[PDB]
Amino acid sequence: CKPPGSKCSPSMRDCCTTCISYTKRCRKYY
Repeated sequence: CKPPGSKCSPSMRDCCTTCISYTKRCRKYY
């Protein structure tokens, strides 16, 4: 998974947390 702050794909949610569909970045922890 992609670490927080990474760039991601919105419908893949391939981040370790969540993928911000607006910013295309990986969500914070909380």
